[PDB]
Formats: sequence, structure tokens, C-alpha cells
Amino acid sequence: KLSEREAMVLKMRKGLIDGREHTLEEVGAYFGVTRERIRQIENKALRKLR
Amino acid sequence: SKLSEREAMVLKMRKGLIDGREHTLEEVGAYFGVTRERIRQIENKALRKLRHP
Amino acid sequence: DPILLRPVDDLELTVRSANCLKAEAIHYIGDLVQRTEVELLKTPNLGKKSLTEIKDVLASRGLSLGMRLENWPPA
Amino acid sequence: DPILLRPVDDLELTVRSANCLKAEAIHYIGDLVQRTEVELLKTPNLGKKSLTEIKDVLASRGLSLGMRLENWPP
DNA sequence: CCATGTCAAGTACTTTTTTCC
DNA sequence: TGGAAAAAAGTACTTGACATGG
Repeated sequence: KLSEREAMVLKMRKGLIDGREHTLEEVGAYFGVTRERIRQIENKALRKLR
Repeated sequence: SKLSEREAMVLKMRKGLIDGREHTLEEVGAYFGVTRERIRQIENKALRKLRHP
Repeated sequence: DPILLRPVDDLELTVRSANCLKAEAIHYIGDLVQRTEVELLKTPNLGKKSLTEIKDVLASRGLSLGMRLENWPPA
Repeated sequence: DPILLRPVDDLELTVRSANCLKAEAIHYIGDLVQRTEVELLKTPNLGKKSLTEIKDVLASRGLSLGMRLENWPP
């Protein structure tokens, strides 16, 4: 039940993309957003699953 | 995506991508009926699979 | 070629195949295409199937064995 | 000579080959080069490829089989 | 502690090779 | 020649020991 963007980010952060876990910094650069936003999204997606 | 059904599963398990909770090797193994060792071995393999696609 | 300089791992070969190659001072697909089909079958642990596989995957990307190259390598 | 006295392991042979040799009271390259190509093929588990390998790796270092040596061994 | 992760080998089954008739 | 059948390489999984940070 996660949006395209939400899922992406966790695969990013968790390395589920290229085996490498990515700092907020890098993922932010990818979607063109601030590290803050990423985290906020990550966490939101995490809450969505529990 | 070139990862087997199992391989993928495990990383979502381990990374919590299932229920927001990251699972110790113990639990996932218990789930697949295997030893923690095996799980790790599979994780790392699937990890290596994505560094070299 | 641009694909000639790439590492052999880009071939996603089987373990057997891979191991034989790393055991054979073969790192770059360029080093590889220069080796004749025969010169390979000599290499240990490399049999028909491995050989066969390799030909197929080189073919799947335009390449074949025993190719004659010049100006080799680039470092 | 200096490379004749070395252990056969310096040849970095395959396991198969290796095992055959240790199964054959062959420890030193000197012992080896004295064995005829034919005398080898008889040895169990040693076949074309194994034989072949060995010839090539002996050649890669100046050596061939069936060599007639003197003052051998100790 | 002490639970989880990591390492080094170790057993046991499948696939490929390689001998050899 | 070609094919059964030994031996080796590989692949799945276990085990017990260790470290280590949580």
C-alpha cells in the first residue's frame, strides 16, 4: 500500500537496489529533494507497514 | 530483480521491508525452516547480485 | 570497441567458467575473444558446456572467439 | 640443475594431476621429466587433458617428458 | 551477560567434467 | 565413436566457536 516513491526510497535506503545502503544525502539528490524530505518519507513508509 | 523468489523475500524480511521490522537471522531462518547461517549466506549472495548486475 | 574493454564479469557467466578464467589471467573481454575455441578447451575444468555457454553469451552480444585484434591493450 | 630439484607443487598443477602424482611416488620435477609420455597415460585417473596440461606447463618452463637424466636421485 | 552477527570448516547432494573402454 | 562411470567442482545447508557491541 506504499506509493511508487515511498517504496523506491526504502529500497534505496536499504540497499535493495544495488546492494548498497544509501545515506539520506544521496537518495535526496536522486529525487531532487532535501535529505529531510527523504527521512520524513522513509519514516512515513515505515509507519505504513506496522 | 534478477533475484530468486527466496533471495528477494529474505532481504525484505531482514531489511524490515515486510512489516517495518528488521528481522534477525534467527527469525527468518525459522520462517524458511533454515539456520541463521544459511540466511546470512543468502542475504550476502543476493547483495552481491545487485552490486554486479 | 567499448565493450571490449569491460571486465569479464559483465558476462554474468557461471561460477565454473568464471573461476577457470580468473585462473587464466583473463580479466577483460578483450583478452578473451582473442583466445581460440581450442586454446580454451585445454584450460582445466573447462569442458564442452562451459565452452558452449561462453560461445553463446559472446554471440548474444555480437562476439565470437579467436578474433584477431590490434593495438592491445590500453592499460 | 636448479629447477630439477624442486617439488612438483611448484608446477601449480590441477588437483587431479596433483593427486595422481602423489599416488605415484613422484615428489620432484626430476622424478617427473624422466617419465615417458606413455608411462604416464597408464597411471590411473590421468588422461589426455591431464597429460596435456602437464606437457604444456613443463614446456612453459623449458621442460619436456622422457628426458634422459644422470646422477639421479638423492 | 547474551543475543546476533560473522568466520572457518565441515557434511551431504547436483552438475560438469574427464577418464577409458 | 560414444557413453558409462570415476573424480572433481560447485551448491545448499549445518555446526560450533568467536567477537562484540548493544
